[PDB]
Parts: sequence; C-alpha cells; structure tokens
Amino acid sequence: RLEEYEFSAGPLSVLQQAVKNHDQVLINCRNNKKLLARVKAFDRHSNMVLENVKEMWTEKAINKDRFISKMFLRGDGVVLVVRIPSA
Amino acid sequence: KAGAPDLKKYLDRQVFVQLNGSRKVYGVLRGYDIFLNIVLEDSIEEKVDGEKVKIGSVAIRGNSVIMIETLDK
Amino acid sequence: SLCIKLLHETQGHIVTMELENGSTYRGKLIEAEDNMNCQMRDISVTARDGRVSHLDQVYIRGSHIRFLIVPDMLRNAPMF
Amino acid sequence: TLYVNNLNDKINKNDLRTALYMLFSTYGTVVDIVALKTPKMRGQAHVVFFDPSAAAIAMKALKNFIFFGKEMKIQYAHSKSKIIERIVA
Amino acid sequence: VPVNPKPFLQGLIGKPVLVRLKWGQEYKGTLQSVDSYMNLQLLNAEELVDGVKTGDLGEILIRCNNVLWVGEV
Amino acid sequence: MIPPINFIFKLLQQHTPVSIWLFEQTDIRLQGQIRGFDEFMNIVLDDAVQVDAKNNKRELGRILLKGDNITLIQAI
Amino acid sequence: GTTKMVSLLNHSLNVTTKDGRTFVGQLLAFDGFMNLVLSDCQEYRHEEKRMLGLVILRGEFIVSLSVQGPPPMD
Amino acid sequence: MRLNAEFLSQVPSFISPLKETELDLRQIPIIENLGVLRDVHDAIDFTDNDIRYLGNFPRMKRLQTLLCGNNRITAIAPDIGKVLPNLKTLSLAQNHLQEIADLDPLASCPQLTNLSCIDNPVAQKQYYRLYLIWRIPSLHILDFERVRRNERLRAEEVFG
Amino acid sequence: MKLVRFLMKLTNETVSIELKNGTIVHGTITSVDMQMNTHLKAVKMTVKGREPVPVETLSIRGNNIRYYILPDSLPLDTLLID
RNA sequence: UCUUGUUUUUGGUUUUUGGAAAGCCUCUGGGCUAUGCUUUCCUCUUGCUAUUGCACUACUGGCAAGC
Repeated sequence: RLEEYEFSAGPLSVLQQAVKNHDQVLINCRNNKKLLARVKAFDRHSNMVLENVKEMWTEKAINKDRFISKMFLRGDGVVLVVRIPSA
Repeated sequence: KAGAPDLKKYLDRQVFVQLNGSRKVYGVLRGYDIFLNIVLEDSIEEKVDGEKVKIGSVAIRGNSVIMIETLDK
Repeated sequence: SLCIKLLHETQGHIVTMELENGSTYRGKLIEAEDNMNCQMRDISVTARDGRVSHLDQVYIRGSHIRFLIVPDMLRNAPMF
Repeated sequence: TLYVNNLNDKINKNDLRTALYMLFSTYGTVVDIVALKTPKMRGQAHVVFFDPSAAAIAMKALKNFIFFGKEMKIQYAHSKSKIIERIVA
Repeated sequence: VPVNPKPFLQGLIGKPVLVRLKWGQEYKGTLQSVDSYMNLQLLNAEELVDGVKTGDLGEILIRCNNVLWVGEV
Repeated sequence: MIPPINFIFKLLQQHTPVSIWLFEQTDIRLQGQIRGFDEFMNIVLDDAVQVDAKNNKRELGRILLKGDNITLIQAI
Repeated sequence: GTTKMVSLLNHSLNVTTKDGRTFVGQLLAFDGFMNLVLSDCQEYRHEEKRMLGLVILRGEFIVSLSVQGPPPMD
Repeated sequence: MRLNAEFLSQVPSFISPLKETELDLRQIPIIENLGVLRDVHDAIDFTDNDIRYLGNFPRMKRLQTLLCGNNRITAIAPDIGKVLPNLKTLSLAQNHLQEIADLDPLASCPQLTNLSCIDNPVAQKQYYRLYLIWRIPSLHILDFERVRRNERLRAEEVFG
Repeated sequence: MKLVRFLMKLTNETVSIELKNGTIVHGTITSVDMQMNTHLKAVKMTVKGREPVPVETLSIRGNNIRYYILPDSLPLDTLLID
C-alpha cells in the first residue's frame, strides 16, 4: 500500500532511476570488500542481482580483482551504495 | 508475541544486572517492559577497577541485558 | 512449537546452558518462556577461564542463549 | 550387570569407561557403563550387558585381569540396573 | 516543546548534514530524501575518516543499519 | 510503579541533562537535554556533547540517535 | 513450506554453528526458527570430544545442516 | 553372508555407552561395501565374525573406533591410514596375528592411541611389547596398560 | 513483490555460495524457501582455514548467505517475470 | 492482507588465539611484507602417596614439580 509510494520519491528511487538508466554502481560492503558493477534488479531489503562484478580489496597491501557474470547479493551485507552516472 | 516477562517478583528490590561490554549495575527495580527495558533507581556502577559511582534513576535498554540477579535471598 | 515445550517440561530438573558471553550455567530451572527467558537457582557458573562462582537467583534473555543441555528422560516425552 | 572394584583410580573417567567398553565388548554388547570418581564410588564401575550369558562369561574369564596395573575384582551387582528395568518393562 | 524524529528529518532535508556510522566514519553532505526507516540519501558527499577527507564520491545512499548519528553543519 | 517510557516522558518536561552510553563502545558516551523521542527509542538531544574516558568534551549541536545503540539513560 | 525439513526427521545430523563447533546426533524436533532438538549429542571442537545428551539449539547459533546417516529403525 | 549394502541398512544403529555413533555388525568373511554407511559412524563393531584381513575400507573420515573381537585376523592391510585417517582405537582381542612383522602396518595409523592385541599368538613372542612400542610409538595404551617412558627408552635400545 | 520469489525458479543449477562465516560451497540446488533456507545436493564445501570436504545433503540457514555466484548460462529477463 | 525496527530469517561487525614494544632465525620480492620464537598482563603431564567403597554422574584424593 505505502510501499508503492516510497519507491518513486524516496532514497531507493535513485537505484530505480539508475538501474533504468542502464547505470553502473559502486557499493561498499560489510565484508570490507567493495563491489563495482551494473545492477539488474533490486528490492526493499536491498537484495540486488548484479551483473559483471569486480571487487576491490586490500590484503597482507595487495589489491585483487575478479570478474563474476551473475550475482545475487543479500542486502544485509550492503552498508553503503554510491549511484554514480557515466554522464 | 510480547510475552510480558515474570519480573513482578523483583519489583522494589535490589538487583545485580549484567549488560553488554561486561558492565554491570546495582539498583532498585522500579518497572519493566515487553522487550525487557528496565527502570532502576539508586543506580551504582561497578567499574572494572571496582570504583563504585552513584548515579540515580536510570533506564537500561532491553537488548543489552544479559541477566538479572538478586543480592539478598 | 515443540522446541519450546521441551524446555518448559525440564522446569524443576537441573539444566546446563551456553550463552553468547561464552560461559556455561548449571542449576535447577524454575520458569521459562516462549522468548527463552529463564529463572534458575543455586547456579554454578564456569566461564572461559574456568572461574567458578555462585548466583542465588538469575533471569536471562533468550537472545543471549546459544543452546541448552537437558536431562535424558526428556527424550521419551510426547511430541504433538 | 557386573560390579568391578580394585581399579586404578588415577585413570580419567572418560578413558576408564572407554577402555572398560573395549575390554568387555569381547563377551557381548555392553549397553552402558556407570562409573563415578566420588570418594564413595572411585575405583569401581558397573558394566551392563544386553545378554546375561555375556555377563557370566565376562565374570569368569576376567576375574583378576590386570587392568592399568591392578588385578580387577568382579562380582554380580546387588541390584538390577535402571536401564535393564526400563528395557524389560 | 517536543521535536520528534520524523518531523526532525522532514525539516533537515535540503540543508548540510553530517552523519556517522557504527564503524567510526562520518560523512557530510546535503539530504534529498528520507524513508519511513530513516535510511538516508546524500549528494556531493565527502567521506571524513578520523577527521580526514578520503574520497569525494557524490551521490549516495546509506543502509539504515549502520547509521549511528544524525545532526548538523 | 514506574514504567520505562513514562520515565523518559518526565525527562522531556523537566529538560534535565542526561548522559547516554553506547552499545558496544564504553570508550564513548554522550550528553544533552531531551526534546523528543518515539516508540522505537530514537532520541533528539539538544546541546549534546561527546565525552570520553580521557574527558575530551567535544561539542556537536542538536542531534538524533538510533534506538538500537543505546544502553543506559541516566539523570544528571 | 518446511516440507524438506520434516524429511530430515530422525536422521543422524552434522550441524555446524556460528562458533565453529559441530554437534552430531538424531533430530527429534524442529521449528520455524530452526530451533533443533538433538538426541545423544557430541561436540567436536577443533582431536576432541564431549558427551552432552539432549541439546536444544537456537536459530541464531546454527549455520548449516548435513545428514551423517540414514534414519534408524532403533 | 557377505557384508552387503542391504546388510548394513538393516543393522542396529545406536549411540553407544561412550557417546559415539556405532553400527552393530556382530559370519562375515571379508570386509567390503562400507560405502553404504556413508561415513556416518564413530564406531563399528565387527566382533564375532570370520574376517581374515583388516582391509577393504573406503575413505571413512568419521570412523574412530574399530572393535574386531573374536574374528580370524591374520593380516593387516597396508593402506589403512589412507582410508581411516582418524582411527584412534583398535581392539583386536582374540584373533590370529602370529608374527611381530604382521603388526608393522599399524605404524602408519598416525592417530592410533588405543590398541589391544590380547589373545593373539603374537603376544607370546619374545619382546612383543617393546616391538609394538618402538614400531607404533603413537600408541599410548597397549593391551590396557599405559605405555611408560621406561618402556620407550628400553625399546629405543633394543631395535635402535 | 519479492526478489526471493526469483530464487525459487533457480532450482537445479550449481553455485559457489559465500557466507558471513567466510566459507565457500560448490553444489547443486534442490529447493529454495521464502525465508532463504536452501538445500543442496552433491556438495563440495570448504571451511575458512581448513581443507575442502565433500558432503551429500547440505542445507543452509538462509540468514548466513552473503551471495550466490550464479552460472553464466541463466537468462535473467525471463526469470524476473512472475 | 501482511511477514527488513530490540528474543531467532535480511547482520554489531570476530574469535590456545589476538593486539602493542626491540632483538634473533626462516621464506619471498626489488633496508619492505608474512610466520615462530623471548619478556609482561588477562584441566593436562611427572613423581610420590591416600582411599577397597554396590552405582546412575557439572567436576572429584592429597602433596610437589611441569605446562
């Protein structure tokens, strides 16, 4: 009922805006391993289906990257989303 | 849901609470909650040193609580 | 649910348990809850160190419990 | 059930019970073993077998068997074991 | 006279705002929208870690779990 | 007897100064007067101050806290 | 749902928990929170063992489930 | 009466007296088809059967106790640690091991701590105890007697 | 009105699952629930700081699941429809 | 018709181990990184000897030394 109202106006609208614009996104995770990809679909919990993902993460400092085709992310692991446009 | 806990027998009696972060408190039990939020009066800290600081009336959160004891039978 | 009724049925007997704290408590159980609150007496605590103590009365929060350990005759009890 | 006494009480309880189980398995299935280290009960154990013939054979063949250094003394228990009573009725 | 959290965030919208996380980091920036869960959204945000700017990101949303603080610059 | 939310309602009217402790952080505490609150235990503090074990009193302004992070609310 | 979970009933299980510990034994009772009841339980902290008996775990504490053996006729 | 999958599936299964999951297999001549137990047992009781060789096991990571009383064991297989890595207790009472050298394959069982070989002809061979201690040093209790330091040293002289 | 409903379609394929615990799990999916609790068939799971061990019937307390790395052959557009 | 807001499923993160202070050893790369050791803080194994007792178990002798 009221769930329909917030998808248009609120914070989550900018993904709906970006994902419809065919946009890429930078996501900071709770694993201390950021995700850089383009989104397919999302949800109220921030359960997101990502495509063509690439990680960035330090070690013991060494940075390491891996390409993943399809990825369902449970929104619990997400802590911060940066909805950056190409234009 | 919301089983109002059995804290009627502790009302207006001294306590020895334990909370998250290994911190603990003494006080007279005034009132309790569905979620186990607590009202304590004459609240005294028990620091890791053992230095006991008087505070007064205090509202401890439910989530935090680990346990609740009785000093005197 | 049955995992709660078994608990209520061990009221009176002596119970062992483990908390997120890390310590285990042993004693006669007086009252329980659907939340998994507990009310025990003559408790004999044993932490990670091995430090024993005595606690006259105790209340708990279920959220803080990891798991219980219950007497053996409580396996023939009925499951409805 | 057989009652054993004169056992080396320095063995830890769980090791004692596991060696007891191993040793006595040669005569028949051992249903359970009761052994405590209290002052009263130390150096003793009750070994319970499914079959009665197994208990009698164990008793005669292991009388005075050196176990962890001492010769064990075996005898038939005074009463029936709780587990046996429950399994019978 | 009482000032409640919804009305507070309904009046905070648009102005400069700094909000911490549970893990120390504190981000400043103007506010666009506020859900029923709080669940913040920011634009032109610069991440201040230990009182030190790290990376200017721009358009942002923070999950409402991690938010520790809400106030203003 | 005294229920918990009725106790917090007194702290609004009296405008009493109250120090707030955090969930998993003993090193930090807070201060300030209470303007308003809600059902989920979120609080709007006024003239709030960040305090430490060192006693490093750092000023903030009018802020809001999430109810998930509180532990103690204490008068004066 | 919970159609799969009833199928596991009365099998010897290997249950990993968030602590890392792994409990083992048959499954007598099951819940919507995934509260498990287990019979004749053993932990394997790791070259280690302990005997408990009847154990009632919470949902918070449980990670994964795995069948050790088929359902017993005993 | 071949040890078969069908045989294992109708076999008494229970939690034993020392709190371990045990399978009851108490006239099998050859140990085979253990795959069907699915590595779900801590103990397997093979007492009172006609097995000749302790061999034929699949990879069984659980299996910690093997009770093999009153069989006809005259030889021990060579790859036992590769199929039974955590074998901790082996009870071989009243079997047919006759030569000290036939006990050699037990040296490869790294976790083997409880060993019983009583009522085997090999027992009466000169230096049987010292031989086992030096060749299977991982054993702590042999024939229900504590392996002591003095015996270890004595077994270090002889056989050094 | 949930993305969970899409995972009920997912059944049958193999996936390497990561958890909050930090484990990794290759295995075929049999069934997926509304509360995320998945059951797996013919599994090869590896623990953080231990050797990989094969399990037959693994099942996971959904709460712990970080992400599914889906196979590359699966069409998303078709599954996102009710 | 709903099921992400304190006790479970839409995360408060993580478990002899970890952190801090200099020295030594080993490995890798072109004085850096990792590991262990060395100092401080927060039942098990040696000897010895006691007990001979009919049970259903947190645990179970005491004394000295080692961890």
